[PDB]
Amino acid sequence: AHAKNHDYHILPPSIWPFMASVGAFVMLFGAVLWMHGSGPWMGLIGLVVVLYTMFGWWSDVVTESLEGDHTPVVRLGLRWGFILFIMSEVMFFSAWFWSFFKHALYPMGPESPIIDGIFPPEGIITFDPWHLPLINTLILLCSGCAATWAHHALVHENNRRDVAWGLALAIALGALFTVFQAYEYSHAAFGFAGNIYGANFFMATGFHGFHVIVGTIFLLVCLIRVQRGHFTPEKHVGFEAAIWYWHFVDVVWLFLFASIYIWGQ
Amino acid sequence: RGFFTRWFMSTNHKDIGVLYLFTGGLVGLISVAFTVYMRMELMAPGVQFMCAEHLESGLVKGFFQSLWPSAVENCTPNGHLWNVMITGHGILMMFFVVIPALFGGFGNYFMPLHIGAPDMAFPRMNNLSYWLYVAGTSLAVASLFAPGGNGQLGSGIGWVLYPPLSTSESGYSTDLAIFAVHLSGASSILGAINMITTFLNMRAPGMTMHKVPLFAWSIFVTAWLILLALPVLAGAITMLLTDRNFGTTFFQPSGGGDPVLYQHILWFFGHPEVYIIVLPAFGIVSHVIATFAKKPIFGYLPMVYAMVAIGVLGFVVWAHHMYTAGLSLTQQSYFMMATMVIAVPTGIKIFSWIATMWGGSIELKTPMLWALGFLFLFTVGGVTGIVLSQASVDRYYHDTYYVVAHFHYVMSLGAVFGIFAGIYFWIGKMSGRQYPEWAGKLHFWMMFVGANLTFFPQHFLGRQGMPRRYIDYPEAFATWNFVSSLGAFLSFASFLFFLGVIFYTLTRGARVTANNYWNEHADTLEWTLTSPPPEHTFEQLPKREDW
Amino acid sequence: GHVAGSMDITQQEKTFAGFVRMVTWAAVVIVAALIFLALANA
Amino acid sequence: LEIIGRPQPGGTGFQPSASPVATQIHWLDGFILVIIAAITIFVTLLILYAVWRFHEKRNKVPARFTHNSPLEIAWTIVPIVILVAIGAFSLPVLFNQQEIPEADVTVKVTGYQWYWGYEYPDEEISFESYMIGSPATGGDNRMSPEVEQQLIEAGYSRDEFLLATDTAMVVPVNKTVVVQVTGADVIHSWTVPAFGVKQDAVPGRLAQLWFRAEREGIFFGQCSELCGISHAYMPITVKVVSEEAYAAWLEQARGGTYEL
Ligand code: HEA
Ligand code: HEA
Ligand SMILES: CCCCCCCCCCCCCCCCCC(=O)OC[C@H](COP(=O)(O)OCCN)OC(=O)CCCCCCCCCCCCCCCCC
Ligand SMILES: CCCCCCCCCCCCCCCCCC(=O)OC[C@H](COP(=O)(O)OCCN)OC(=O)CCCCCCCCCCCCCCCCC
Ligand SMILES: CCCCCCCCCCCCCCCCCC(=O)OC[C@H](COP(=O)(O)OCCN)OC(=O)CCCCCCCCCCCCCCCCC
Ligand SMILES: CCCCCCCCCCCCCCCCCC(=O)OC[C@H](COP(=O)(O)OCCN)OC(=O)CCCCCCCCCCCCCCCCC
Ligand SMILES: CCCCCCCCCCCCCCCCCC(=O)OC[C@H](COP(=O)(O)OCCN)OC(=O)CCCCCCCCCCCCCCCCC
Ligand SMILES: CCCCCCCCCCCCCCCCCC(=O)OC[C@H](COP(=O)(O)OCCN)OC(=O)CCCCCCCCCCCCCCCCC
Ligand SMILES: [Ca+2]
Ligand SMILES: [Cu+2]
Ligand SMILES: [Cu+2]
Ligand SMILES: [Cu+2]
Ligand SMILES: [Mg+2]
Repeated sequence: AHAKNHDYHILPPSIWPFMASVGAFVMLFGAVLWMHGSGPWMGLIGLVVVLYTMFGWWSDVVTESLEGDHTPVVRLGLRWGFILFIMSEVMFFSAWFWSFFKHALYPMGPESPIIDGIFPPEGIITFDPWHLPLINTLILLCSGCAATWAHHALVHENNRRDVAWGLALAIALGALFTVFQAYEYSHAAFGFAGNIYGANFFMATGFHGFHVIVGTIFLLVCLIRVQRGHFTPEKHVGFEAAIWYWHFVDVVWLFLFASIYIWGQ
Repeated sequence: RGFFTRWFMSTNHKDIGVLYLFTGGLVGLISVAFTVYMRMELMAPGVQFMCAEHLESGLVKGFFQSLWPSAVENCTPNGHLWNVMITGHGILMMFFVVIPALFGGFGNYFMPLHIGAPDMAFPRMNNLSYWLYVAGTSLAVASLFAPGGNGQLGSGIGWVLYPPLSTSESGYSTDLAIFAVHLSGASSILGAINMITTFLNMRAPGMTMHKVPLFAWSIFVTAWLILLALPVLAGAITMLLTDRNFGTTFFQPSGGGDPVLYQHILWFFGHPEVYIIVLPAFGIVSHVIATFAKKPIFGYLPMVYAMVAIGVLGFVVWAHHMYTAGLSLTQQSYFMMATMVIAVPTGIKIFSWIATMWGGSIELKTPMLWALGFLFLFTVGGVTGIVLSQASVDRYYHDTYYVVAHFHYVMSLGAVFGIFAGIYFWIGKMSGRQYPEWAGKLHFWMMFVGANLTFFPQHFLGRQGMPRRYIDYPEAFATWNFVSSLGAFLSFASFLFFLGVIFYTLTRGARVTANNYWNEHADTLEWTLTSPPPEHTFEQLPKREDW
Repeated sequence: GHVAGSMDITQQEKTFAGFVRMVTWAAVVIVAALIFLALANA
Repeated sequence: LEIIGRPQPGGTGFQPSASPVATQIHWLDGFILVIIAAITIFVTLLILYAVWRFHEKRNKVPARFTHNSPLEIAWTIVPIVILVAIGAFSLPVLFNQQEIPEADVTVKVTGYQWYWGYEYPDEEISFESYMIGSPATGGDNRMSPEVEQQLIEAGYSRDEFLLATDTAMVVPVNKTVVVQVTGADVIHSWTVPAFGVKQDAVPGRLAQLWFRAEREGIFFGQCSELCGISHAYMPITVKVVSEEAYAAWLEQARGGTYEL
């Protein structure tokens, strides 16, 4: 801006947003198609386009930060936005937990609601909380510590080998969660269709497994940035959001773990 | 400024707001015309228009015949056409007409100006909100033309999509409608986050949160409620989607599901939605009342805190839309009692408005007529709600037309009044061309008259037992349906006037050259700029005394 | 007239500080309410 | 035939009071209506008054006040005491209608797409009720010579088309009937204006309602919850008769004939 007195970030035009909205129209219309006997090709196109848009858009986000556009308030604007994003995330889960706690409390049975049935559902076999469950909660707690440790080092010691070390370690353990989580599905004692327990069980940990993967990918991109030297102790916003996010993922799992595996057995 | 560059890759919050206005305007007419359809068909008993025999004809063929009466004898009652109409209205209106104009048009464009901010915190992401609003619309409309219930097209379910009718309805119509609401909820959450970082981070020096315009405060509270409510609706509608395409059983009794739990998680967002619509309307009213009564808005803090009072109560009263679905008496009292409390907050607002007017000299320009209409009709609408808040009286009133009149008074004679109040009030500022004081007055009078005829009769019908979502009705309900129907054609006429008034204006409208074309009492930062505003408003930040 | 970074951000930092406190206040007030309800009526 | 509880051309009021809950609903609304007739009027009168008393040619110069503590207080307590008042007279009516008595009769209502299912568990009686124009009776849900005639033979008239059913639920005056409503497929809702009672029929749930008729006659209700295409076409008909005929009804209904 020719003669400005302010640090906020004003931006050149940008096509990205339109593109990703067509992608998503096509994605979801094709996704409807594919759930109704027709072919996948239209849905994967959508996602291919959306993913293209997402990578540009975020590439340019760093780009712009390297152009020094990320002034003191600009970096605070970003941090705040992102924090509303995790508050939105938290409310999304509130819907998933709300179902699990209601059916777990007032289970449907023939005189419902005068009289409630039984939970867990007749003939459902809940998993053992201390054999695999605890394994995956120790795997996340662990990674959490490992990822925070890369955060601290960078900001507090400015140590950059350490920083990438904690990242790698955290990244690989986030993928392990997924592998172990997949194992659980393999060995499930109930089904997904036909029974509340399966719907709630699976959609609930199902949405949490989504996020882990988004988590683990996010950190991967920090490792990459960190390898090309993209972070300083004063400027390090992707880093702050990843660590905050990772931690949300873990806080959601922990409550799942105590809600669904520990309390509801 | 290639035309493609400007509107298709927008980064400026004042062009993105213009986009949401026309866009919302568009879909409002489309939606609006489906209402004429219904009113033609409800004008008179028996089914004359929505006949089953028109299905044989291609769509291009049967369509045109449907705008012309058939004899009862040769008319074959196709209830599904009705059910699809009633739900295109509902879904278009509550997701694609009013929140987009009032929140993303007049809020995106102006909230920023009012705080003395360059632009919006996240420009790219805002443009992305605009375009995902299109996707949803598109998907929702596409839905009318795709395979749907009973071998016809279109999902005739309810704008709230309750199962197990929503799950069992055949086709994929209701899948497109399900994902339309998803995109519209992303739309709203992206917009919501943007307006929340911007207002608390991008205010001008010395502008404390108690020194911010009320219009901006209303977009602030609105934006909070969206953030906390749409994600809960992404979940209840993801449970419809799974139960239809992955044979889950959330609201399917054969697998231990509960249709009622759907109603709780939908209304926990279905209540916050109605305050999300009228919040912005309360903010534009302030402005218009301060401005045209030539006097400071009375009780500014209590107006700001009333706002936050409503939105917070708005998340704890949602089973009032379920009094007859099967709830405990305890549940019925908690929710009746709790809903009653929002009356304090709103009244304070209503009195302060009458008070501002009190003691000042009033200029009955077009923009003030709407504000005064709204003062009256929103109260009419409001009262009703208290009657409906009473669990006991709701038995009879539930699912009858006495609710339909509620919601249209405080929606069609309420927040819609705020959509036009803001239109007339800020058309020059955003266009460089003012409108005709005479045509504006005519419009106002037309639609107040029409729209009172449209829904006042329905209070009767509701007391006389007419059920909701019928395509036909008894002989005893003809009288008042005629009246209503007459009323809606009178109101549809008006909306046509208004689009010509607007068209004219942006064509041959008075060139505006002043920076404030109203009066000295219009004291917010938008009136300190040209007339049509610079493309980069506030490179130089608003000096503290400037306003 | 470039001077990236030299703007005054005192007001925003104090604002964020309140924001972070107010949200925590909220969150925990709901949870203990949710809990209350649970105990009284569940 | 005494057709009481039914719509009345050009009617703006309620349906006749055939029971104690309806009596009270009518009284609860009345009272509530005046208190908000008062407020509505009252709110217009200031708007009007102020618009004219303070129009710019009547008072050229504006005032600058923005707060009047006393007044604010008044306007926030007044409505809060108004609301308590309504509470006093409203919770009580709620409790009477949702606190269910000892039955003297018991029916079970089950909404099925495009008809109702009635059962009297104590007397071993089960039948169904369909509108007279249902495709279940020859028509397409619209008036036709056949339709007209079929209703005349029922005991109804051309104008009660969409409300009369082929099978009526019979009932004894002065007796408490508890209706347990459940839905069989999608949701439905079973009411009777004249009784002041109404309740949704939801798949997987047993909801109860009670009612007592002080007088005899034909009372009509109508599906109340978007259930499909023939949402408009699933009337409800209730017949309240004396107790001596009710018993007779029991016996006559055991041979498979389900009409009175
Ligand atoms: C806020 C949105 C909204 C609006 C504006 C309207 C406007 C109108 N609606 Fe309604 N309507 C609903 C939301 C709305 N409606 C909903 C949610 C339902 C229930 C759905 C369901 O049952 O599932 C419903 C139901 C409904 C019904 C009965 C349904 C039934 O049988 O169950 C009827 C009955 O005739 C009706 C009539 C009308 C009429 C005549 C108008 C108007 O045409 C009359 C006056 C208003 C205008 C004349 C024009 C207003 C135009 C705008 C405000 C445009 C905004 C854009 C710009 C300014 C650029 N509507
Ligand atoms: C802008 C939209 C809007 C707004 C603001 C409101 C506001 C209110 N609504 Fe609602 N409502 C709808 C839109 C809205 N509503 C819609 C669309 C539906 C139907 C949904 C569907 O089922 O499809 C609905 C449905 C609905 C129902 C359920 C209907 C049913 O049973 O099917 C109820 C019942 O509790 C209710 C209550 C209220 C109340 C108490 C208010 C209050 O907010 C009003 C408060 C205002 C006042 C109280 C007047 C101002 C106060 C004073 C002037 C003080 C003086 C007066 C007194 C103290 C009494 N509304
Ligand atoms: C199976 C194998 C298939 C593999 C295909 C993989 C395709 C690749 C897709 C991966 C996406 C890459 C993500 C990168 C985003 C991070 C951008 C970033 O860090 O820059 C943003 C800015 C950083 O600035 P700063 O850190 O201060 O720079 C310091 C330099 N001095 O910090 C910011 O501005 C903060 C911005 C935060 C980013 C938002 C993230 C939240 C999104 C979560 C939504 C989930 C969507 C997932 C997709 C599902 C499909 C719908
Ligand atoms: C019951 C609640 C449970 C809900 C789950 C939410 C869990 C939150 C996730 C935790 C992640 C925090 C990770 C901290 C490690 C490294 C990052 C960090 O320490 O940032 C500290 C930051 C201080 O920020 P500051 O120093 O002010 O920066 C510029 C100041 N001018 O302080 C911050 O701003 C940290 C921001 C991250 C917040 C994530 C999202 C918050 C969502 C609201 C959660 C509220 C939880 C309620 C807490 C109750 C406490 C008893
Ligand atoms: C992110 C990591 C951590 C995890 C994040 C998510 C935490 C969420 C934990 C709680 C979320 C909501 C859980 C609510 C449980 C309610 C259980 C329930 O359904 O109660 C029953 C009642 C319906 O029962 P009914 O069938 O009508 O009665 C039959 C009885 N014979 O149902 C009702 O009447 C409704 C009951 C109350 C409604 C509460 C809904 C509020 C949801 C928002 C919660 C916000 C959590 C705040 C997060 C703080 C983080 C900073
Ligand atoms: C009802 C609930 C439904 C849930 C859906 C809600 C949203 C889903 C959409 C996915 C993408 C949203 C991620 C939001 C990130 C928010 C964090 C934040 O504050 O990011 C700030 C950054 C600002 O971007 P910018 O305007 O370019 O600022 C430049 C400053 N350097 O912002 C960014 O980094 C922008 C990156 C966006 C990438 C484009 C992707 C579009 C995809 C839309 C599909 C949505 C479908 C969601 C379905 C939910 C599934 C259950
Ligand atoms: C019991 C059930 C309840 C139901 C749920 C409740 C939902 C509520 C949604 C309503 C949102 C509106 C909140 C408005 C807050 C207004 C407070 C305010 O502005 O106080 C002024 C204070 C003073 O700052 P001052 O310096 O004087 O002025 C600015 C000069 N810079 O300013 C400050 O210190 C700045 C504070 C910023 C405002 C904070 C906004 C966050 C509040 C939202 C809570 C979110 C709850 C999250 C729960 C889900 C968590 C997962
Ligand atoms: C890593 C280590 C982690 C370990 C974690 C350990 C801690 C575990 C945390 C557990 C928290 C779970 C809370 C679950 C809540 C259960 C309460 C509940 O469901 O009660 C419902 C209540 C009674 O339901 P009802 O059907 O009457 O049952 C009666 C049977 N005689 O329903 C009623 O009485 C009806 C009254 C309804 C009143 C609604 C009140 C509103 C509720 C809160 C507001 C929600 C709004 C949120 C806003 C957020 C936005 C800011
Ligand atoms: Ca007709
Ligand atoms: Cu509500
Ligand atoms: Cu039905
Ligand atoms: Cu129905
Ligand atoms: Mg209903």
